[PDB]
Amino acid sequence: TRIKKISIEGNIAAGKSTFVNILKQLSEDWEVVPEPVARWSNLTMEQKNGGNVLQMMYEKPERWSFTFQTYACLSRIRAQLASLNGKLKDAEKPVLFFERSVYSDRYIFASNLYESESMNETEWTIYQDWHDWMNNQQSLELDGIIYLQATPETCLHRIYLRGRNEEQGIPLEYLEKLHYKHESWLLHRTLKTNFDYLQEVPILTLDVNEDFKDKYESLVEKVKEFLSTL
Amino acid sequence: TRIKKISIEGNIAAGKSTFVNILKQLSEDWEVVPEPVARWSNLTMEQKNGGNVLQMMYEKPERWSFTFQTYACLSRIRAQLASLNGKLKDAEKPVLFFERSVYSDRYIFASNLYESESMNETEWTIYQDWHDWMNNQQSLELDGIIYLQATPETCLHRIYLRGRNEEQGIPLEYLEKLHYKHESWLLHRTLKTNFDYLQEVPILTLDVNEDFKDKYESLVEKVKEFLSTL
Ligand SMILES: CCCN(c1nc(-c2nccc(N)n2)cs1)c1cc(-c2ccc(CCN3CCN(C)CC3)cc2)ccc1C
Ligand SMILES: CCCN(c1nc(-c2nccc(N)n2)cs1)c1cc(-c2ccc(CCN3CCN(C)CC3)cc2)ccc1C
Ligand SMILES: O=c1ccn([C@@H]2O[C@H](COP(=O)(O)OP(=O)(O)O)[C@@H](O)[C@H]2O)c(=O)[nH]1
Ligand SMILES: O=c1ccn([C@@H]2O[C@H](COP(=O)(O)OP(=O)(O)O)[C@@H](O)[C@H]2O)c(=O)[nH]1
Ligand code: NA
Ligand code: NA
Repeated sequence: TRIKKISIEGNIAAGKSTFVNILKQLSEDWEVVPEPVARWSNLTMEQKNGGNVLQMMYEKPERWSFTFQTYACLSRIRAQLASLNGKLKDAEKPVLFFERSVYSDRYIFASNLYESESMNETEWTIYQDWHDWMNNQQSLELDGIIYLQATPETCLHRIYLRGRNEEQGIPLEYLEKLHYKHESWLLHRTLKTNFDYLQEVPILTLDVNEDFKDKYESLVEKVKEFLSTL
Repeated sequence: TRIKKISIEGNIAAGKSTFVNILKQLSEDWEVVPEPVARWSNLTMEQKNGGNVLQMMYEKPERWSFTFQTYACLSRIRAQLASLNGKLKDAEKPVLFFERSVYSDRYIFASNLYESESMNETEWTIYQDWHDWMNNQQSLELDGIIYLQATPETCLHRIYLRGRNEEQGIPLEYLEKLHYKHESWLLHRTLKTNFDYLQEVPILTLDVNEDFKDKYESLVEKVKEFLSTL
């Protein structure tokens, strides 16, 4: 049929990869596009570039933020378009779940890096110009967003559970800032973007503070109800 | 009709902008796309970004080369596509002359900046990946290339004639390196690219060592003969 495109949004270690890997197993009509940055954070040219860029980012964010953000967003568009053109062609009710979106790339991450002075004004204006044009040159437009809403403290604890060495230094204050941006964008809907259609996109907010790995049936029921409304 | 796409290639100050501004005046069926970098080197957001990036490049090329090259190539694709979709719709024999191409961006300039250590391997691999994908995601494929072939010494003298303050320090050695790349790509056809069709694209080589501003009729005759073969 026509593939429904749903973005899964949320803070670092809210449980997006966990949730998407749950969903993919529940229907042959359901496919997922993992976030390139998540895959880099685990042989391919993108993975080699991504692992180098991430390591350089941790060392010197004010040098590498523009390069990282442009490659993360390119990598995501390529991966989303490949799934959209590759998969679900025999499906009766096709749904593609994106682990985050080109909108979180710009309005959460790249925006935060500009706000932290890791990009200068020229880098940030080049990035927005690049993004505005790269997304118009639509096929990836979202039918819905699922917001996995967790407290900064939950996400800090989940960084600890996941155990990536590079992340154990990330402080609660950073997660608080990303949390505020997600709340402004997806709960209050106060954050202005350059994609008018986003103000009209339905949003499902799921509280994921309680562990769901062995107990996700209520969350998935909410997803199936939300999907039926689209 | 179908618009013929012709790239004008050549070293710094070979006379490309001069030649393109001559051609545009000779036919209502002929239009030109000036190089964004050339326009930055003279109020628009691109011009402000471009003027900042160029100035930063002269100060610290090993910091800004990746950012510059990505924005120069994006800016060119946008400008070429805008002309291709905007212009020549009532023309009987439409021709769009590009001041350089996405191929000179990568195989002349970005390649030289990698060779000079102004981009590291990751920057250069990200750039080529970005380029390979950004050009496939064809509408800008060239029908022909016109190579304005000038000696490094001619180009050094023409930098002097043009008088841009920032360029008066550019040394003959740099122009010699760019000259060699153009000769390898467009005369010897030894330079390998990732665009198979380029090996088959017709090339017209014009010697522009002699001043042509008041005496260009033989050059244009060669252009009209070349166009009739396409
Ligand atoms: C898991 C997070 C990875 N991540 C990013 N991830 C992204 C992204 N992810 C997915 C899609 C996308 N488009 N971007 C951007 S940055 C990331 C974050 C940092 C970083 C930035 C700031 C702080 C604050 C520390 N200071 C603040 C001053 N205080 C006085 C002391 C404490 C700490 C660490 C560094 C490197 C990377 C790589
Ligand atoms: C008119 C040229 C502008 N240009 C470029 N233009 C481009 C481009 N143009 C058009 C499309 C495109 N994609 N790229 C790339 S760099 C440019 C060139 C330089 C530059 C690089 C190297 C040297 C060598 C000097 N040293 C070498 C060591 N020796 C011991 C002493 C002498 C001197 C100057 C700096 C900034 C810019 C901006
Ligand atoms: O209900 C949950 C959700 C996540 N996690 C753990 O929290 C960490 C972060 O989850 P994930 O990678 O899914 O977070 P994302 O960054 O993808 O949002 C991982 O170690 C998960 O196994 C958990 O224990 N219970
Ligand atoms: O036959 C010519 C061609 C060019 N020029 C001058 O050479 C300089 C560089 O020309 P242009 O800007 O066209 O070079 P491009 O960088 O565009 O190849 C300018 O001052 C031109 O006016 C000239 O005097 N005679
Ligand atoms: Na599935
Ligand atoms: Na004309």
